Amino acid sequence: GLFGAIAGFIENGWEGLIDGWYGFRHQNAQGEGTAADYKSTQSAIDQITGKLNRLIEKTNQQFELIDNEFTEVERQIGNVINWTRDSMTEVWSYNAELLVAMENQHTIDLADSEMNKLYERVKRQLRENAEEDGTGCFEIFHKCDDDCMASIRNNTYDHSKYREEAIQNR
Amino acid sequence: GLFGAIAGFIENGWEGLIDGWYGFRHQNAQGEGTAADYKSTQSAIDQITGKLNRLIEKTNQQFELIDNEFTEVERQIGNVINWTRDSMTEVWSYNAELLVAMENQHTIDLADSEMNKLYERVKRQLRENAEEDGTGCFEIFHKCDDDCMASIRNNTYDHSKYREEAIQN
Amino acid sequence: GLFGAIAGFIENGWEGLIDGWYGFRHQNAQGEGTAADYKSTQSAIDQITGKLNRLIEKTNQQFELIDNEFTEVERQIGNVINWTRDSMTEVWSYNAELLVAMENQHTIDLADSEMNKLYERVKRQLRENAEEDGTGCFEIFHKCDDDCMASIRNNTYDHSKYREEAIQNRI
Amino acid sequence: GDKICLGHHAVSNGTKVNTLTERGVEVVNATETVERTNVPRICSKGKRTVDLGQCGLLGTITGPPQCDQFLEFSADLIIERREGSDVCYPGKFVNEEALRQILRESGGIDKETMGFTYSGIRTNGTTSACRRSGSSFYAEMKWLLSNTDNAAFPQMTKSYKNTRKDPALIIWGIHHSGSTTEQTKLYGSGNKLITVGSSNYQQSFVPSPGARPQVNGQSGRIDFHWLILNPNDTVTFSFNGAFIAPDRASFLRGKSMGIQSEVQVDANCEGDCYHSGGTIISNLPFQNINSRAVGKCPRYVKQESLLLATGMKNVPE
Amino acid sequence: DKICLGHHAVSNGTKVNTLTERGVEVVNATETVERTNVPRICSKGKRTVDLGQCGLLGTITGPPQCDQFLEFSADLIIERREGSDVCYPGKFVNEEALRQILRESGGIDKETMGFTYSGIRTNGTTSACRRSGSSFYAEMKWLLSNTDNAAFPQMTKSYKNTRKDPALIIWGIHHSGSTTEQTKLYGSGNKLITVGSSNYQQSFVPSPGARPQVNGQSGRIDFHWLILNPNDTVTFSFNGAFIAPDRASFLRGKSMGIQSEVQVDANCEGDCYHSGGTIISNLPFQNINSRAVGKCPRYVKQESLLLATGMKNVPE
Amino acid sequence: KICLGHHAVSNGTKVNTLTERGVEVVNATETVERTNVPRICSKGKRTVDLGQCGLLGTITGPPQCDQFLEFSADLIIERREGSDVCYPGKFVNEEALRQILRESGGIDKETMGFTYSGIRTNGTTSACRRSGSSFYAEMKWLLSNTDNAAFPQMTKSYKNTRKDPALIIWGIHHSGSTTEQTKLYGSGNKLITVGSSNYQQSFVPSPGARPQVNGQSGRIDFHWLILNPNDTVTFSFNGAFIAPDRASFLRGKSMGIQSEVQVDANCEGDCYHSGGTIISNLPFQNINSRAVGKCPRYVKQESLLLATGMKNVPE
Ligand SMILES: CC(=O)N[C@@H]1[C@@H](O)[C@H](O[C@@H]2O[C@H](CO)[C@H](O)[C@H](O[C@]3(C(=O)O)C[C@H](O)[C@@H](NC(C)=O)[C@H]([C@H](O)[C@H](O)CO)O3)[C@H]2O)[C@@H](CO)O[C@H]1O
Ligand SMILES: CC(=O)N[C@@H]1[C@@H](O)[C@H](O[C@@H]2O[C@H](CO)[C@H](O)[C@H](O[C@]3(C(=O)O)C[C@H](O)[C@@H](NC(C)=O)[C@H]([C@H](O)[C@H](O)CO)O3)[C@H]2O)[C@@H](CO)O[C@H]1O
Ligand SMILES: CC(=O)N[C@@H]1[C@@H](O)[C@H](O[C@@H]2O[C@H](CO)[C@H](O)[C@H](O[C@]3(C(=O)O)C[C@H](O)[C@@H](NC(C)=O)[C@H]([C@H](O)[C@H](O)CO)O3)[C@H]2O)[C@@H](CO)O[C@H]1O
Ligand SMILES: *[C@@H]1O[C@H](CO)[C@@H](O[C@@H]2O[C@H](CO)[C@@H](O)[C@H](O)[C@H]2NC(C)=O)[C@H](O)[C@H]1NC(C)=O
Ligand SMILES: *[C@@H]1O[C@H](CO)[C@@H](O)[C@H](O)[C@H]1NC(C)=O
Ligand SMILES: *[C@@H]1O[C@H](CO)[C@@H](O)[C@H](O)[C@H]1NC(C)=O
Ligand SMILES: *[C@@H]1O[C@H](CO)[C@@H](O)[C@H](O)[C@H]1NC(C)=O
Ligand SMILES: *[C@@H]1O[C@H](CO)[C@@H](O)[C@H](O)[C@H]1NC(C)=O
Ligand SMILES: *[C@@H]1O[C@H](CO)[C@@H](O)[C@H](O)[C@H]1NC(C)=O
Ligand SMILES: *[C@@H]1O[C@H](CO)[C@@H](O)[C@H](O)[C@H]1NC(C)=O
Ligand SMILES: *[C@@H]1O[C@H](CO)[C@@H](O)[C@H](O)[C@H]1NC(C)=O
Ligand SMILES: *[C@@H]1O[C@H](CO)[C@@H](O)[C@H](O)[C@H]1NC(C)=O
Ligand SMILES: *[C@@H]1O[C@H](CO)[C@@H](O)[C@H](O)[C@H]1NC(C)=O
Ligand SMILES: *[C@@H]1O[C@H](CO)[C@@H](O)[C@H](O)[C@H]1NC(C)=O
Ligand SMILES: *[C@H]1O[C@H](CO)[C@@H](O)[C@H](O)[C@H]1NC(C)=O
Repeated sequence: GLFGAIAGFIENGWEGLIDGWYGFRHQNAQGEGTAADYKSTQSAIDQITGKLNRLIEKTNQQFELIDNEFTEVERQIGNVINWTRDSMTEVWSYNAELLVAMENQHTIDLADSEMNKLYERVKRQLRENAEEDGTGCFEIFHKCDDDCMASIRNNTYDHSKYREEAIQNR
Repeated sequence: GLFGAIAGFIENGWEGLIDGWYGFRHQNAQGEGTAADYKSTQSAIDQITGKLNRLIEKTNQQFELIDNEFTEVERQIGNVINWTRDSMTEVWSYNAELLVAMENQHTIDLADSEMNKLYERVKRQLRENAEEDGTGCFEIFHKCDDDCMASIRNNTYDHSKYREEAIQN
Repeated sequence: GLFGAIAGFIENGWEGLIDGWYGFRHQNAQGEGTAADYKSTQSAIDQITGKLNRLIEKTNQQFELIDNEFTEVERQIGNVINWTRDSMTEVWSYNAELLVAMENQHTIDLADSEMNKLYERVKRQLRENAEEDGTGCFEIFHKCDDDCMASIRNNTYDHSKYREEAIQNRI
Repeated sequence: GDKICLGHHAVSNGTKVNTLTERGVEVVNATETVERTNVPRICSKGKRTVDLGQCGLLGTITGPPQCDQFLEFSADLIIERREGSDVCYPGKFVNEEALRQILRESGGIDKETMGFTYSGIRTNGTTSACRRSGSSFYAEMKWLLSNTDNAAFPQMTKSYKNTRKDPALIIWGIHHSGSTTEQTKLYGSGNKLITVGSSNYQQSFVPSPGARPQVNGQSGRIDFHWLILNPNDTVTFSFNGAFIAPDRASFLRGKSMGIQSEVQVDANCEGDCYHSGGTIISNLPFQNINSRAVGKCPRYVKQESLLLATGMKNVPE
Repeated sequence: DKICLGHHAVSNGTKVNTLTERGVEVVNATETVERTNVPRICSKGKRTVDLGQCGLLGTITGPPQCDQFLEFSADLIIERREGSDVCYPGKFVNEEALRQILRESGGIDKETMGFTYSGIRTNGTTSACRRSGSSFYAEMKWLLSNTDNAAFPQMTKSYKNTRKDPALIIWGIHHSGSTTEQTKLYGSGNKLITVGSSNYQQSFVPSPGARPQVNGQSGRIDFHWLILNPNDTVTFSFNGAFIAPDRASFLRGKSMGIQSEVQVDANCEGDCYHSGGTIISNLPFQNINSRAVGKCPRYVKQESLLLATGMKNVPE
Repeated sequence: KICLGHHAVSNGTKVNTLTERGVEVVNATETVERTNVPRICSKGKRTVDLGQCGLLGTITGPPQCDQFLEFSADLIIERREGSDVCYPGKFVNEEALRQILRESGGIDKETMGFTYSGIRTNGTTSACRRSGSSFYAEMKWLLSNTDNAAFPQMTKSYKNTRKDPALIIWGIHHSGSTTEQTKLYGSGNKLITVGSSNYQQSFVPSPGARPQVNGQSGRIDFHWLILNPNDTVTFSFNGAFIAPDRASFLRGKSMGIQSEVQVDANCEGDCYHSGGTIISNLPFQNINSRAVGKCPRYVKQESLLLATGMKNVPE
């Protein structure tokens, strides 16, 4: 919600995109196609895995009984131990719920951001040969074939190669 | 100031905008107008309320005296209880001040972001029929009446229905 | 990482930019130049100093021995004291490492954002007289001299002055 | 041409918060996070309350005159006063604070006879220290004596089995006479002893007769000792004098909180967080009123104020 | 005509919480709080000693239950609810401390104290410690007078820890069942027992007198203890009612102790234990038992806390 | 063409983030103090290094502590060779007492105004050497008039008429034999009781055979209590009683530490531990988990770097 792409100006997601997180769907003269973007997907996944590795962490710290379940310790020190234990339980529960809320906020935004980074890179690619319609599409102002699409994807599309035509259509 | 809108390229805010957080002010042939955007306002407010609901929270956790104000407990265990309590006070104070700084940093940026989301949605709407002057305004390159303004607002402005006039500029 | 400028569409940084964090490097008719932007640099620096001032902080809180290194306290209360101290060490270590990871994530993204704020301000400045090539450059579509550069920098470049020339230069 | 312009609101005076990055940055609206406001009363509405006043909490177990109206109470909330007093005849409870701590969360107390009966001894020993229309004694206890001054107290064994589903609180007393001959006059000559056993409890007690100052006009001392008796387990008392026998055992009723206060009760306001100087009513996560509050409380912090921003960064001209 | 970019989604996502919204649906999420218990002590690769009928303190003094435990080694020590410290009725003074030490001992190694005795009985016994006839605590000696009524001598036994490590030292005070039970055992007269080192000074008087019988004995033996430092020396002086140590105990290394109600399993592997088994998990927190011990996830109130592992989920 | 861009350096430093380990940034700075100063930085603090004198010593007054019976301090340093005692014995409940004394701000002595009739007052021991047997400087060993004679049933009382709580000490003498006792205080079962409004306790001597420490088989054991403004201690007794001559009032505020290093009046710190001072502004520290004072929070980690520059990208 922070970068305004996912659930923003893109209307929704593609349940039929099984092979990645972010992708291209095109329409042109030859037909219609759907193929995912690897580098932006890998980028997000890599950050989420980075999180997990930090959190699915093992504390190497050993604690011992100060306590006795079978014969009860003298009551006074008993009650101090409990009050402390309960005190730590309050801290850790607060910590846990905070860390998780904050991480999630960040993960969600992380994802919004990558989408919006993909978009803006393509927009940059196409220079003056297309237009932002405003639902996460680029209306191309020149006939562009299925090898023209695959040149956009893997970032090779040479703009001035069709520049004159499209600028004329505009 | 993370998205560079509020206190960024927008110069400042409108004290005379009582009915919302984000809004449109226009100038055209018929006259000048000021009217707020509901959906982006509601959006921010909804997030800030979301925070409040999480933080104005009640701990259901009961604690009892381990202590005694009227006759003092034996001094040794006395001092242990105090050192622990003081230890929790350090933690909670650190926690409180952190949560608050961070929340605020996030609230502030949250707001910057929504502004900058409104802007860019309009810019998208207008396609090629206007220009970013760069203080949070769109110079329209065609005469556009007070029903043309209200068509931008509630997101209907059809671009190609004025494309030609404007483009020749 | 988050705004996609630094290590993003800008390819890398300039080791030969000693006098600031963000800056302009130009090429035109007269020659090539490199000069830093003060206001965006100052802005970042100011936020990082803001952090430091908050964190390099002194706790005014006094703690005393409850313990004894020379003759050991009775063992039972001994073990309670240790278990609590060890408990606090767990919290503080967790806190410390968290604060640091988070701060850094934020600092890094802070810097990305300021770059991307500079870029977009210039892009706004130049209106229709230039084009995003997409590596953090603006190809100018009109001859523009070394006083035209310094007019962009300190934010004065008047667009409609060279607009007619540049627009038909694009067409 | 014409123009359209978007923008955001502002106000002429905003309020300063802190962020990760700047101190005192002005935003549009902000709200407090640390409770500073006290209610100088014990907000007791809808809680079963017992304000002990002159009666000390341990009082309720043994039963000096000041606690007669408290021998069998029920409570959700129990309030000790600074003028509470455990004791009529000068003496102390051994291991008192634990005992208090148990009593505070007892939910109140229910007494049951222990069904002790006695033969060939006095049972009705009294003192002018426990005044009740003449010398009286601890209402729950019995001062066991010899039959006549000087006579040899017999070697006795009283035992008691907690046949209830819940743990019993059991109390006894050791009498420390004011002189060696004060002792021998009461319980006969000879070295005295008292032992008390169960399955988790083994301990013996010798009286220490001898000269003390008078408190309430008595040089003797009676010291109380106690234990939790488990369902089905059995206390045995064996003794040959200087023994203050329990008549009733005490069963805890349920759950309660205990507090110590110096303020009036108020059955009209409602709170769960208490301290000697009243009630903290608040939803706020933290509080700067009293670090020793008890109950369900906001977390105590050092700071007097921590403002949370509830609007955007604020910009005038 | 047009190229469009976009992101994936799924028909059922899972709800997480954020800073800003409750129950926001994301594509994939994962649990952070361990709720699954293993109802066994996962002991694989650990030297284990399950004490069963023997109480931990028993391993020091040596009632019959503990004969097989007088000198063990362990990484992990398991107390049972039916463990028992004592044959002849009595208690350890300051017991829980002692237990805490013993639990992390890494086990125990006994050494003689090299006490020898002259003009007294050494071989006192009780039908309370049954071992084919009356026996006694295996590590102790009941020191007696030579004949009923005779006067026990004013004795002094001392012992110097000449090892590199602290010694655990134990003795006993016998509280007879009557004043004459006492005088019959150790002679008439006021008895006393003192025990000193460089960090220890304390004296003990027996309290002979009428008690109920436990295991058919009215007497009581109560155990006292102390850590003797490398090179320091215990002295015992006494004139009766004294249960003398024969061996001192040295701790071996390091171990953890736990109390449990479940079977051992040398086939699973964990470091986080509680009376009803092992918590096996990588997750940072756990909602199983707030008194787990070992190397554990941090215990929390919440039953579940989901961490988002995917993007905002947005269906058709 | 005009182009914008950001700086970089050829070697940056690795930090951790929420999302990646060892990501290189341009400049970073340390957060965990690792540097110790092997001295007690005492500059501008009223300092009392107790050396041979044990903190509890200052209350009763063996020879080691003569120069410490009445000190003032902001900072109090116990040494490993400090020693509470001349005549062999112990303080009961010692650590509490230490804890009080450590934050006392020092001590001020006042007479208790006890005077005695028909008994000896001047009992001494070769265990407290001061050019001949002496005794604890603050105490009096109360004796019978002649060997064997019957010590009288006495009552000394004392009312704290100052604004502040009084620290009160007494002693029980455990003779080396039953006859050692009866020789000193007469035959018969002895008793000592001590009361106030928050204090009730009695004491019986345990005469009998012990090893000699400092050539004495007896033991004197010290007991203590805080007397509240306006309240009154009463001592009643018939022997085996070591009477206080002076009471002790606490002066103000101090910290106490235990140390093995020299004092240094030239450096300045508020965070101490037996092997010196931790001087630092950094939030956390990895030097000693038992530091006391105003300290950085102790942590497990040796280093935690905080990024002070941007993501660094070299050519
Ligand atoms: C020295 C002298 O002549 N003094 C007299 C004395 O006769 C008497 O004072 C009595 O003193 C005795 C102890 O010496 C008790 O203190 C008496 O008080 C009571 C009490 O109320 O507690 C009477 C009570 O019935 C007793 N109850 C018993 C024995 O079960 C108690 C009890 O013995 C003690 O509390 C045990 O410690 O004692 C008190 O009257 C008076 C007139 O008789 O005048 C003095 O000067
Ligand atoms: C009143 C009567 O006649 N009762 C008889 C009695 O003769 C006897 O019971 C004996 O009672 C004695 C003390 O009264 C002990 O309890 C005997 O048990 C032992 C024990 O096993 O511990 C024997 C043991 O060898 C003794 N060890 C010693 C003396 O060093 C101990 C020991 O003294 C006590 O434990 C110390 O408190 O006592 C017990 O047999 C029997 C027949 O002999 O029948 C009664 O009815
Ligand atoms: C067996 C024999 O005859 N040995 C003699 C012995 O008489 C004496 O040594 C004395 O032994 C006594 C105890 O038996 C004390 O230990 C003496 O030391 C002092 C001390 O300095 O503390 C003398 C001191 O003046 C006494 N002060 C009093 C009584 O107030 C104390 C005190 O009584 C005890 O410390 C209390 O327990 O004792 C010690 O000199 C000498 C002959 O003179 O030589 C032995 O061989
Ligand atoms: C335990 O040992 C004692 C003391 O050594 C034995 O006492 C006997 O002492 C007499 C002299 O009065 C000797 O003739 C004997 O040698 C000793 N007994 C024996 C069996 O040899 C005592 O009898 C022993 N008791 C037991 C049950 O073994
Ligand atoms: C404290 O620990 C647990 C509650 O977590 C309880 O079973 C135990 O009895 C308590 N101890 C005391 C002294 O209340
Ligand atoms: C502990 O702290 C309280 C105030 O928080 C104080 O009044 C009390 O006296 C202290 N107890 C001891 C033993 O210092
Ligand atoms: C507690 O910890 C310290 C060091 O952290 C250790 O030296 C001390 O002996 C421990 N105390 C007990 C009673 O185990
Ligand atoms: C200011 O903040 C409070 C707390 O959230 C809120 O209730 C109130 O609506 C706010 N005031 C205005 C005018 O928005
Ligand atoms: C108390 O009981 C005794 C013994 O049964 C009896 O003789 C005596 O009269 C009673 N004393 C009083 C004051 O009732
Ligand atoms: C305890 O044991 C006795 C056996 O005598 C039995 O009657 C009683 O029901 C048992 N009570 C409980 C609570 O188990
Ligand atoms: C869902 O999350 C888990 C935990 O990270 C992960 O292992 C798994 O790959 C995810 N599932 C899918 C289908 O991607
Ligand atoms: C140990 O202590 C003695 C004093 O008893 C000391 O003189 C000596 O140096 C040490 N001896 C050994 C063997 O460690
Ligand atoms: C690196 O960081 C520290 C702390 O912010 C700072 O004092 C110093 O100026 C920085 N060093 C360089 C070379 O920029
Ligand atoms: C101590 O006092 C006594 C009795 O008052 C006196 O007779 C004696 O000489 C004094 N002893 C010394 C050694 O001064
Ligand atoms: C306390 O009460 C006593 C009564 O004897 C009085 O003399 C004294 O002045 C009072 N002191 C204070 C500090 O109130």
